[PDB]
Amino acid sequence: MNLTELKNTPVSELITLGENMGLENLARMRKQDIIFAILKQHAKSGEDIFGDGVLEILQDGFGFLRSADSSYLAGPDDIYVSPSQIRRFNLRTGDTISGKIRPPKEGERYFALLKVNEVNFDKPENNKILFENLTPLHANSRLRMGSTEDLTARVLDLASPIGRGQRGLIVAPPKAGKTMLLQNIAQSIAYNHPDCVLMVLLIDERPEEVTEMQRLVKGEVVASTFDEPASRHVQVAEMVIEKAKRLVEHKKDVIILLDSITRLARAYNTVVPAVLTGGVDANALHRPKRFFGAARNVEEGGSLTIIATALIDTGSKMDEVIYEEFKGTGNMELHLSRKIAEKRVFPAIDYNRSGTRKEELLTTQEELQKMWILRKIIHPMGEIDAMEFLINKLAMTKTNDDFFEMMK
Ligand SMILES: Nc1ncnc2c1ncn2[C@@H]1O[C@H](COP(=O)(O)OP(=O)(O)OP(O)(O)=S)[C@@H](O)[C@H]1O
Ligand SMILES: [Mg+2]
Repeated sequence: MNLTELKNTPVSELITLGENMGLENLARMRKQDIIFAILKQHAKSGEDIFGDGVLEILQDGFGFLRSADSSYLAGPDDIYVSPSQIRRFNLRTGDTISGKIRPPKEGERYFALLKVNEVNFDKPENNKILFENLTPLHANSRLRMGSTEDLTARVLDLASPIGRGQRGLIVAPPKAGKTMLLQNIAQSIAYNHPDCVLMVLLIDERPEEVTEMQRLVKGEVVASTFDEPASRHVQVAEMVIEKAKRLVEHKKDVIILLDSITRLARAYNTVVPAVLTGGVDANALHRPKRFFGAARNVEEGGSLTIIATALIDTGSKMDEVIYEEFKGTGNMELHLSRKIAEKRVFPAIDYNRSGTRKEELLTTQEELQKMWILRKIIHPMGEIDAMEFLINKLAMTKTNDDFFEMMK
């Protein structure tokens, strides 16, 4: 009846509730392999099979529909779309095509697309692409974040005020709390602004840390693992950013929580050839600069906001040079010191140097004069002790009267 079901359903409910259709031996069949053998048996005799996925136009002329569940990996369970179907409808990589599918004829090998119900959560009626929309400022609306899973969200709203559509960069050494900071920020998105679309992207990630991430975040989670080829990392990032573009064309506010822009740039460097000072090829950091460069604040309606992690102190010469490039391109900085976290103080934020560009119109009027002086009294603090001056007064009330009573 549906494809959105079979791809996500338990892996063993296919040999229990699908084998009873009369199949030979599903001993060593991959997840997507069996789903193909079930659809190519359910549809053969009078049915109404639905189908959905995200479009990826290849190079020749056609483009398949890929599963967001499989991190956009390609298998037998992909819906084929004819070049002629990319003609009548103005199709661009990143479109969510939902419609009635059909079994292969004789030699097609890929389930083809027939009827097209909704193109990007809407009937085929087309508008203004991202490359045409004006880009005035990151600051229009703000996304603000005495419990426990709010104490790190508290210093986030004080150090680096996030905006509804903003280029964000988190600079953190390994083991400072970055892979756990994203699952902290993502939590406070569906707990404050559930209207926003959420996509978490993890490039060159650890397998067991992917599962922890997807079973904790309220939204879409796509990732690549450190065993997958350099070309694979490119695809997932090329799929997420192109899809998020299609939604922003539809006035929708999208947020991307990218992890490892360095490991993403390290991927592009490996694929894009052709002049390499510091390990990285000079004419290669163009592609990852474009990814991060898309995060804007559309005037015509919409919001693209990427907050990516720029890894430092990896030891590798390459990862060091990648940050040197992005240093100031983003208009939001959130540092994590590997000395505050060293002494088991884990909200390890270098508050002193974590400001945002043009934060004057990102907040309420009566908020700046206190925020600056609140830092002017934290300027001569330091490292470990600095995160003890703004954690004790923070442990009391919410955010407002945090510095009201105690001001001797
Ligand atoms: N918000 C937080 N609250 C409490 N503890 C935290 C927080 N963030 C990080 N930590 C602690 O700091 C450690 C950091 O581990 P992770 O959550 O994996 O972060 P990480 O810096 O990305 O680690 P790596 O470099 O990927 S192995 C964990 O053992 C946590 O106990
Ligand atoms: Mg990690």
